[PDB]
Formats: sequence, structure tokens, C-alpha cells
Amino acid sequence: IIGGTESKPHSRPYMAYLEIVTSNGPSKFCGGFLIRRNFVLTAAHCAGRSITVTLGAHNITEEEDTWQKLEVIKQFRHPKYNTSTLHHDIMLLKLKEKASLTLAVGTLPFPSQKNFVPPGRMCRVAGWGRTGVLKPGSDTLQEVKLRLMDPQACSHFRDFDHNLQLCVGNPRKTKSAFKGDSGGPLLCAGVAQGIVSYGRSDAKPPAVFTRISHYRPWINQILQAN
Ligand SMILES: Cc1c([C@@H](C2=C(O)[C@@H](Cc3ccccc3)OC2=O)c2ccccc2)[nH]c2ccc(F)cc12
Ligand SMILES: [Cl-]
Ligand SMILES: [Cl-]
Ligand SMILES: [Cl-]
Ligand SMILES: [Zn+2]
Repeated sequence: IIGGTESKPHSRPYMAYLEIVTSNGPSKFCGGFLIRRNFVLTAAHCAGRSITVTLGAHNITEEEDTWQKLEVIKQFRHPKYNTSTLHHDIMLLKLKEKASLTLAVGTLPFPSQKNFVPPGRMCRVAGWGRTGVLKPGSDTLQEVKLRLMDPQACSHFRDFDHNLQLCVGNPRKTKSAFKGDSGGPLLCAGVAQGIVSYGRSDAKPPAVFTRISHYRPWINQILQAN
């Protein structure tokens, strides 16, 4: 998160810190969010050979009793996910066991309503990602308030599509999600409307988020079948 503030510790108890293992390079990092006691929603490009989920974190370098380090049994990448266009950058992680509910760990279930969110309002995104182009990921959970933009603001992302994705972050500000934040939720009025997907390598906003409303049927399908 660039240009944000440190979150109040444990104030976003659904936040998940993902460490992504691959057979041929070191760990990579993403965010995600707990939507059922045994399911974390994140981005498909965060898939790997294996993934560890840490719930209950604030400062990820300091182990504490609120931590729940949970095994992932299976990754459910969207079946139409495209590694070239980044369309359908959404994935569900099934946890081996159900998380414990604590003050610091809880789910963020969707409301029944799945209305299309138009441009204009302010939303918030949180993550442990990089706080600048030349900076490491934040030790502490950070968050930032970002403007939902008209889709034309993301036209330069030639594979952006308004029906599938939200365009997030006024280009007049430095505020943005960035590397390490992928998979985290964008909340608008306390409801998860987006998932951090991708943006420019130089962190200039806007960035592209998966539009959750479009994927509600698929999410429901996976959750009912597993
Ligand atoms: C440039 C960018 C990214 C890319 C990225 C990650 O997600 C992490 C972990 C990782 C690394 C390598 C491979 C997979 C994951 O390191 C990265 O370099 C990325 C990689 C791949 C696809 C799509 C985006 N995420 C963003 C989020 C918001 C934003 F404004 C810009 C970006
Ligand atoms: Cl802010
Ligand atoms: Cl570009
Ligand atoms: Cl919020
Ligand atoms: Zn704590």
C-alpha cells in the first residue's frame, strides 16, 4: 500500500497474509480475505505449489497469540483465468481446517445484494505490500482510501474491462495498492466489492481490481460444492 496509513491492529479481522511457494524461486506474497471459516478469497495470479495463510496478523514479523497459521488444502483458481490478459484473476483457497473465531479473526461474508458498483465513491483497501516502488513490503498492515474511477481512467490497461473489473485510484494522487497487495479486498461502505489484481510497475494509479459482483455465482458454486 502506497500513501496509506497503518491499520488499527486487528481492525480488519478477515485479512489474510499469504506466502506463496513455488518450486524454483523464493516465497512471493499476497493478501486475501476470509469469507468462510475455511475459505480465503484472493487473486488467481497468487497461485503456487503451496500457500500458507496467516490470519490474525498486524505486524507480520512479530508472532503473537492472535496468529493462526493455517494450511491450505486446495486452490480453486477461476477456470477462465488468463495469464496474458489477467481476466478472471480470482481464486478461492480452501483451508484444511476451519479458522477459530476470535476478536482478531473473523469472516467477511457477502451480503445477498450483488449490485453493480458504479464509479465515483471512495473505498478502502488494506495490505502488507510494498509502500513504494523501491521499498519492501510493510511489516504492518496498511490501508488507504481510494477513489472508484470511471472505466476510461483505466483504458491504458488494454485488457481492462469495465464489466469484469473496477478501476481504482485517482491518478492525481500517489495513493494505491501495489505489489504484495494482490488478492486483498476493496471495501466500499464495509462491503467487499473488489480484489486487488494488477497495475503499473511504477505504481502510478489507477490500478485494476477484480469486480466481485461478476463472480458471485462462481464463488457460490465453489463454496456449495466444497
Ligand atoms: C505489478 C503488480 C503486481 C505483480 C506482483 C505481485 O502480485 C507480487 C507477487 C507475485 C509476483 C510474481 C508473480 C505472482 C505474484 O509481486 C509482483 O510483482 C503482479 C504479478 C503477476 C500478475 C499480476 C500482478 N501486483 C500488483 C498489485 C497492484 C498494483 F498496482 C500493481 C501490481
Ligand atoms: Cl488514506
Ligand atoms: Cl500502461
Ligand atoms: Cl473499510
Ligand atoms: Zn496483536
